[PDB]
Amino acid sequence: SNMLLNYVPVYVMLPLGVVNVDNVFEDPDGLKEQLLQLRAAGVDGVMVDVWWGIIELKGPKQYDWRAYRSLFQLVQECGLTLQAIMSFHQCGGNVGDIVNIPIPQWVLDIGESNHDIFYTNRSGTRNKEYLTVGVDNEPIFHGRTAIEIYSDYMKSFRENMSDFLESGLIIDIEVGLGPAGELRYPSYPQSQGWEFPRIGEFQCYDKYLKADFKAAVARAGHPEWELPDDAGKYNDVPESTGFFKSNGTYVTEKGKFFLTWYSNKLLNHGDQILDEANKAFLGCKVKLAIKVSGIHWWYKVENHAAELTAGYYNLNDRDGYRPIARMLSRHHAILNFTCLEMRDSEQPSDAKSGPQELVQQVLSGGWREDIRVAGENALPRYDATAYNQIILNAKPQGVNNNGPPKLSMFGVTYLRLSDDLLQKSNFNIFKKFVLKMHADQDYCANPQKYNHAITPLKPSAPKIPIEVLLEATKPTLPFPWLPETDMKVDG
Ligand SMILES: OC[C@H]1O[C@@H]2O[C@H]3[C@H](O)[C@@H](O)[C@@H](O[C@H]4[C@H](O)[C@@H](O)[C@@H](O[C@H]5[C@H](O)[C@@H](O)[C@@H](O[C@H]6[C@H](O)[C@@H](O)[C@@H](O[C@H]7[C@H](O)[C@@H](O)[C@@H](O[C@H]1[C@H](O)[C@H]2O)O[C@@H]7CO)O[C@@H]6CO)O[C@@H]5CO)O[C@@H]4CO)O[C@@H]3CO
Repeated sequence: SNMLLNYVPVYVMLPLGVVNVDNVFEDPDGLKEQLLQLRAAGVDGVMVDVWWGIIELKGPKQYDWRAYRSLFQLVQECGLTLQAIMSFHQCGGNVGDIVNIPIPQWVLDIGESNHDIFYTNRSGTRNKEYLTVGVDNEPIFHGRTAIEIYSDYMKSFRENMSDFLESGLIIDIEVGLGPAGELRYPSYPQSQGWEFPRIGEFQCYDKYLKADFKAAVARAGHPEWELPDDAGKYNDVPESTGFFKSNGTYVTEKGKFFLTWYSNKLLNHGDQILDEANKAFLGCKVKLAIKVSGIHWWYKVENHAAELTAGYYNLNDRDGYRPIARMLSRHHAILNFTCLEMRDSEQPSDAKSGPQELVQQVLSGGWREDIRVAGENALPRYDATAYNQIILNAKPQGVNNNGPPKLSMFGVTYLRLSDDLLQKSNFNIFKKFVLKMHADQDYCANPQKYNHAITPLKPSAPKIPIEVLLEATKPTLPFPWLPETDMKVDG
């Protein structure tokens, strides 16, 4: 017993591009001042993208870890821990983007002659942010499969960073699984014109995923079934489409077959690469983590359109998040849910948005499957009402004065370190959010004091067959949330 058993750690994402496209850590001195500000405020650690496109730029297995070694060196000197993201995706690239980091140019050159390695919508547009799950086991990248590329990157990371791993700097390894490092399809690409609150588009039209679907429907006894031709366009509203309207194609046997195939592609993608990540970090004192997106728009209508096009097959009578938490339990991994601050009342009504009940459904699913749940805010916020919503989600039933809370999140990573955060009046409110996350205790350098000790990563438990995974689609009632935190930052 102790209020310290109530402590939930706070981490801060580092600036995008802190080491740049040229693999140079540009300004150790500037980062250093900022990192020391963060250490004085009581922040437990930081999070950084380890961009595949910077490190394996020159060619297959041509890795240069030097600028990231210097960055981890400086973080360790500032007394902070680190969450490392194995970022196999593109950063930025659209209008007025601050940073643009693509994937390896050598992979991009293969895609010049085989455009089907990228995610593709019905119109034939290639999204180059991430390699389609269709080429995961295709040996077409100079003799390697895309999962062997990801596996090798993680093994080289473990060998060349083993002194930071052995010294306990790195708290967890987040492994990037899609666009923006999240396990999902690129269904809402800003770059292709999408604008909130639109339903997005299915991204299964590359030749590998289409050839896969057609063989599957032929085996289910319906060889004549096709991919959606009536789901509309990025910016539609669902009732405007044949697929998502009342009694439309999604409710059909053909539509339910497609939606089960499409969302299952992500579960097996997630499970095979995390199989690799557990081999690469076996024995290290690190926890594995993945990022799931919070797609709250259209959550309040029956068709949950934006979630379905993203690959999350979540309906009111079908839980599409607790199969992901179940799959994560054999790898002993954490579910990092990337949206934690929004309130429904902040949403335009015509978006039919349910941020607060999407969170209660995803975190209750994880704690029910007995995994650890972490999260991030989705958009930069500096105000107390955002911060008080993060703290309510961090500990849904308040502080337990008498022991550990029944329910608590494993960590929260705040989106971005910026000069704005550090502005004097903003930083004084961030300091109080850190205090309340810590349940009013000072920062605690030793995690074991607050029951966060990290053990050497055990080997993955056995494969869970997809029929036992999909049993977790049975809808359950969420655990109860307090209406408001008992540890307010105070407006
Ligand atoms: O590069 C863009 C953006 O990318 C990443 O954000 C994700 C986000 O994490 C996802 O959840 C999703 O976001 C949805 C929201 O969930 C949804 O509510 C809606 O958001 C509206 C906001 O609610 C509304 O306030 C307003 O947003 C403002 C915003 O408050 C401003 O701060 C400013 O936003 C910029 C950010 O400040 C900047 O960091 C960057 O954001 C990244 C983000 O860091 C990253 O996590 O760019 C944005 C855009 O300029 O301006 C906006 C208004 O322009 O309006 C939005 C709707 O326009 O919609 C978003 C998606 O639009 O998806 C994003 C994108 O992948």
